[PDB]
Amino acid sequence: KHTFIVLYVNFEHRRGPGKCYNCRPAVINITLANFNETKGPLCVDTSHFT
Amino acid sequence: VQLVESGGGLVQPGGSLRLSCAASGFTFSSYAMSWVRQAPGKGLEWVSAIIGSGSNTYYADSVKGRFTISRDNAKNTLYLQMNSLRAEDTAVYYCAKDTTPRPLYSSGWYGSFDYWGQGTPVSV
Amino acid sequence: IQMTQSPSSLSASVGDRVTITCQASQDITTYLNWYQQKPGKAPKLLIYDASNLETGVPSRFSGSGSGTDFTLTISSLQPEDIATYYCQQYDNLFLTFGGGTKVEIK
Ligand SMILES: *[C@@H]1O[C@H](CO)[C@@H](O[C@@H]2O[C@H](CO)[C@@H](O[C@@H]3O[C@H](CO)[C@@H](O)[C@H](O)[C@@H]3O)[C@H](O)[C@H]2NC(C)=O)[C@H](O)[C@H]1NC(C)=O
Ligand SMILES: *[C@@H]1O[C@H](CO)[C@@H](O)[C@H](O)[C@H]1NC(C)=O
Repeated sequence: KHTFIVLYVNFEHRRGPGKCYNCRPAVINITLANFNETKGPLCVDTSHFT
Repeated sequence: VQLVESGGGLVQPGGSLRLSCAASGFTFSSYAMSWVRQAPGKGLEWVSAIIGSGSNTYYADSVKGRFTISRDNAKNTLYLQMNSLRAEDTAVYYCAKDTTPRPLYSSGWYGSFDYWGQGTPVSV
Repeated sequence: IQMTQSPSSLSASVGDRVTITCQASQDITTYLNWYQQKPGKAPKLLIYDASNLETGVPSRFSGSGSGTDFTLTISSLQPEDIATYYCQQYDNLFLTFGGGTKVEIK
């Protein structure tokens, strides 16, 4: 069986009066597909994974 | 950062061509690259694109299912497989480089091309 | 997604403060960039993210916009500025170019 451990990263600058670019990003998207903290860690159980 | 193309010519509609574009002066596998053509008297229309690792390929609707995009990271070369060329494909083609470097293990966005080649026209 | 550039053609003289706009027909937020196209030559990048001046371009260019409208301004026209301009979005992988525009001498 094959399990896909996909990690998504996305971020953007805070939209506002300042069009700064070299600044650190303010909003952060980090997801781990079917990961859901209330349920617990996502552990791979199939023989093959990527 | 020099880009040079080849494979221009005239073929009867319905044939096939092997377009090419070589790159040098930067880490070839770190940047996504795309093919774009300009029809005589018209603007720029996007043909196809590929990620630095070559894992993902993209095509426009009018270009969909008709051609295949490929790249070879070992030789710093780009290839466009022309197949079943219709009359509307008569234009000049350009290979461009995306400005954002991405890790080889990552599939990411593109769009802000910064460097272009010389160009290679074709006729059908 | 499709974009319209207006006007398609205009003529101006040296020192004129030329202003040009293109519409995105969709919320693009900030994913727009402008290009330089001297006919008979391949294009070159002018401004990315609709507001950043590329390191290889003189400071006489500026741009701004958000949402669906976007603008490009030239502080003062110089004799080499006579060339085709182009806006293109990257808010979707199926990126598209604008309708095109040409500046002319006067
Ligand atoms: C943070 O980024 C994540 C990236 O995963 C965003 O999740 C994505 O949100 C969009 C909009 O809800 C989802 O698009 C649609 O999802 C349905 C799901 O069945 C699908 O049928 C549609 O075709 C379309 O794809 C997207 O799939 C979803 N991705 C995942 C992996 O969950 C999230 O919205 C972002 N949040 C913020 C506040 O920026
Ligand atoms: C997933 O996490 C949410 C919180 O984001 C929680 O409310 C929900 O119950 C969890 N899903 C399941 C199916 O238990």
